[PDB]
Amino acid sequence: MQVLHVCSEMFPLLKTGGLADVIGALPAAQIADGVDARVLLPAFPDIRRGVTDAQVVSRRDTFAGHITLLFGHYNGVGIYLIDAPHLYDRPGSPYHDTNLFAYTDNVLRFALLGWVGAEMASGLDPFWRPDVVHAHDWHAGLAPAYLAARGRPAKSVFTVHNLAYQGMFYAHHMNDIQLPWSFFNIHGLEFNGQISFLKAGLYYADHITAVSPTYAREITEPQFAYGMEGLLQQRHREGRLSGVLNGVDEKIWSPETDLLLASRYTRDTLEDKAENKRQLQIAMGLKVDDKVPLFAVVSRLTSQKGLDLVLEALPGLLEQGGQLALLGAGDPVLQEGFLAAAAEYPGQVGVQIGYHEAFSHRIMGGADVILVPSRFAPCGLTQLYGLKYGTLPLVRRTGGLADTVSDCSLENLADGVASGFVFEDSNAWSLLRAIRRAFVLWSRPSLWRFVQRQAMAMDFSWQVAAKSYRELYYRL
Ligand SMILES: Nc1ncnc2c1ncn2[C@@H]1O[C@H](COP(=O)(O)OP(=O)(O)O)[C@@H](O)[C@H]1O
Ligand SMILES: O=S(=O)(O)C[C@H](O)CN1CCN(CCO)CC1
Ligand SMILES: OC[C@H]1O[C@H](O)[C@H](O)[C@@H](O)[C@@H]1O
Repeated sequence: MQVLHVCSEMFPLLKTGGLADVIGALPAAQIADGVDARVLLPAFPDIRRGVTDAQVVSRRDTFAGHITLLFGHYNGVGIYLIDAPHLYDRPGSPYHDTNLFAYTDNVLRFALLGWVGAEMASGLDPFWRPDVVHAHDWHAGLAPAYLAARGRPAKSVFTVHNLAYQGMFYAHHMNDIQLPWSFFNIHGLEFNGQISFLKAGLYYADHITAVSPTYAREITEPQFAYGMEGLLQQRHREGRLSGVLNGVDEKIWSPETDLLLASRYTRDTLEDKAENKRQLQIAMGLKVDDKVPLFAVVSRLTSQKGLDLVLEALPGLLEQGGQLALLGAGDPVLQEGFLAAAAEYPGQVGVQIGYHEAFSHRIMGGADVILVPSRFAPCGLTQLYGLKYGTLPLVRRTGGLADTVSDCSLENLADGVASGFVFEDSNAWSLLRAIRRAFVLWSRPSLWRFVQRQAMAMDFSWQVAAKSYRELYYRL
């Protein structure tokens, strides 16, 4: 079984969010579980520079101009790169320019991604051809469309990491992407009178997965599907929709071995976490106090993630004696809002606007609670990281958050399954109740410790995930 992942990011080479973490860890897990998995990425600068053994496989002309297909390895996994400098040789985000504007040629940049994914199924690489093309999110959404147009020389799965990103392009671009014009149909990649790459992936794939069992349910609903629910309901009925929960990469996210930490620690030596908290408080200008709960945010600052709710609840949190350590970027209103709170409440509110990989680890290893009040959450990796680091996740019950966190209810505590705090509704009052629950648990140190150790006992294994994907690939 040979599988090609088609995607736009991969940790540690290029990352804007959780998708990169997944691509950086799944393929190796699949190889251990007996599937020959390879990865296809655009040759973005940071990616090309990481793959130092990359060699030329072939050269082609395409509707978007020439590509050189390269192939190398990273961390033992086979990596293909689409070198097409006129499309991909630009710094920063795969998706937008430095002024945050989508590239005007995005339609070509990502259509080509899909095209090369499909072409691989027809011998683009004379030495290796995938049995399954595994496309991720809209970026790779055309892979299954090109495959369908070519008579399906390989089977395909399309994995939804997030349905809110639809890859919408004007219909006239049908002229530019070398697909049958008959594909521009509601039974095809048309969506509200435009081309949707997401629609294309959902429609043409042999099978669709989502990154958690609950999200796979949710996206058959209008409030999570944003118009796509009819296709997904039909695919569910056809048995062509399923959920497979993400793992966590233990090479990167383990307090036991995390080299980015002032102090490493384990489920049975949580006293060794204290130094991380102390240094986190110092680094952020917080009062150095071990009697007070430190709440953490590592997140995009947006409504999708519920960070407006955090801002609204902040006074309530401060009033009860908690601290906040926040790292993130997003809505300028929220950025400014949080900077204002840090200025207004120095010593209890520490804020850092921007993206900092290493600092996220120091927050994860030092905070007591991580706030993940997502409005929707296909998976929510930061919360799985919280569990592993014994920093209790405080989450809204939606998507993967609902699959993985157990509220500190009486029965969960009694059954020894409690592992964090869960609230229900997307408002500050609802959030504030969970926050109060955390203060109540904090006032009982031995119960807190009990819950920390259960949080750290939870396991999210990529090789277990690989086994589900394998079963799926063989059913296709
Ligand atoms: N400002 C930031 N600094 C460092 N890492 C961040 C920042 N914002 C998000 N991340 C990281 O991005 C990933 C987000 O994954 P996840 O929580 O599943 O959300 P999503 O898939 O929507 O990006 C996590 O690794 C998280 O730690
Ligand atoms: O907004 S864009 O469509 O231009 C950019 C992408 O959709 C960015 N992503 C990456 C993957 N995501 C979810 C999986 O981590 C968030 C959307
Ligand atoms: O965060 C970026 C945005 O992405 C999507 O468009 C969501 O619909 C929105 O809620 C979110 O804030």
